[PDB]
Amino acid sequence: STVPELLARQVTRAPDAVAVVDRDRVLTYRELDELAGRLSGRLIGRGVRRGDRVAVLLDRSADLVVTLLAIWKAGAAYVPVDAGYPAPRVAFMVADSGASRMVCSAATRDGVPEGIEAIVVTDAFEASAAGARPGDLAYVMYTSGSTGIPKGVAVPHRSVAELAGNPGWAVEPGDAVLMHAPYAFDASLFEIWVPLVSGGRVVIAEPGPVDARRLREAISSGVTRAHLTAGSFRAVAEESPESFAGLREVLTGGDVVPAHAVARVRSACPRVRIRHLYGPTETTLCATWHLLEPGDEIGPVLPIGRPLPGRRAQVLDASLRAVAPGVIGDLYLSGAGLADGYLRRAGLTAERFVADPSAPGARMYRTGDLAQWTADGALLFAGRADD
Amino acid sequence: TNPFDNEDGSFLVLVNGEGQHSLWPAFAEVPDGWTGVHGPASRQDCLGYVEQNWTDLRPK
Ligand SMILES: N[C@@H](C(=O)O)c1ccc(O)cc1
Ligand SMILES: N[C@@H](C(=O)O)c1ccc(O)cc1
Repeated sequence: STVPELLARQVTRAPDAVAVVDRDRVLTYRELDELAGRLSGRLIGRGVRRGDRVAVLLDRSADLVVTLLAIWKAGAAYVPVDAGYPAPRVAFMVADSGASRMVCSAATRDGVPEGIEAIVVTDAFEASAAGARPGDLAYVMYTSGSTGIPKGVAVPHRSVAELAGNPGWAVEPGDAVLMHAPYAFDASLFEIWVPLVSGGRVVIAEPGPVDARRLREAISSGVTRAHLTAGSFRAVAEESPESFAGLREVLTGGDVVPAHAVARVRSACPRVRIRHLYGPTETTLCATWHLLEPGDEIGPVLPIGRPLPGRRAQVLDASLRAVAPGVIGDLYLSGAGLADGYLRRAGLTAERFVADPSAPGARMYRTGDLAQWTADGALLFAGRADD
Repeated sequence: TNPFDNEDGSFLVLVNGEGQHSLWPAFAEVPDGWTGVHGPASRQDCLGYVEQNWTDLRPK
């Protein structure tokens, strides 16, 4: 599948439902689809072709969502660039990814590197779409991991759709998801694409960091689900855990989350679902998760949890044999959601996206983390192998 | 040390039906659906083979 294919089902089912809320600008599903179609026509008219990488340099906004969908409709892959990155980093991402064109705004126009065609989103063209395809690239997101050297993770449409359409997210048409993560990071796949393939709405956060006060205001305005980075979640959990009250679900991941932070939230907010996410950019946002249902208490340890539906995990020793529960070993992730690899770096790809001994012809991603199983098939984190 | 990072190890290059390449420690049974196409050879030698011969990451 593709996220555009899943979105199209929702445009057909409820075209006049709200899709994007950006300050006073509100886009319905049909309006979002038509706007993206017009910009797709503009991109095709400027020469964008299937498989091209198109860089994006925009502040979070409805125009950002329109742009990503338009790039996809043109058959291309987006290369998300944070407008606050230094110019050498922007130049590297554009050149390394092979992007010759960059969508920008008046405000970000000066950040387009020399020699790159600027397409100003704020500037009439006829609607046209090449159509997204599951084997084509959807985006190239850059990660430096724990190395410090950034590499572009090339993720195909099929993997983005496997993530966004996963039945476990439990996002419904009445949900409103707060959007504030950088679209250069893949938490944005939950904040943007999960609600849109589900019939819900994306609520663009006001500029600046989302703190406890702004979270409370967003919830009062109708937000029902929100993801916080591990650092931000730990802070709010310890300082103001009652600020999560009224959310259907709060999500967090990225770095270590101590069980004590989750316990603080559950104590203040008995009815909030709390979901812990784990996974690298190389396997599309998250590969495992742990959900604390309302009323349940977290133990002394917060698992990274169980593989998402459609995914698998293995804990192997140095001989590549599976270990028994309670034994720490190397964690490998498989099933749905794998990236194609690292753009322009086949050798690096072949040493990290390796053959899966448990699934014929398939690959598994070598996380570089250590983990152990619980007796009933959840995973506990045991630190980075190199830390 | 993870066996895929062992610079003193002996390695194969494997290819699946989609043309995707994998390094593989020569001591381990080759997974079903994968064919050895290079090695046993050094880790660095196998990386060179992959870079030379795997030119499009897209699955065939
Ligand atoms: N994909 C990782 C990351 O980019 O660090 C991630 C994992 C869990 C989460 O909640 C957010 C991001
Ligand atoms: N994979 C590392 C990391 O990206 O820093 C990681 C380790 C533990 C955890 O709970 C989340 C991520």
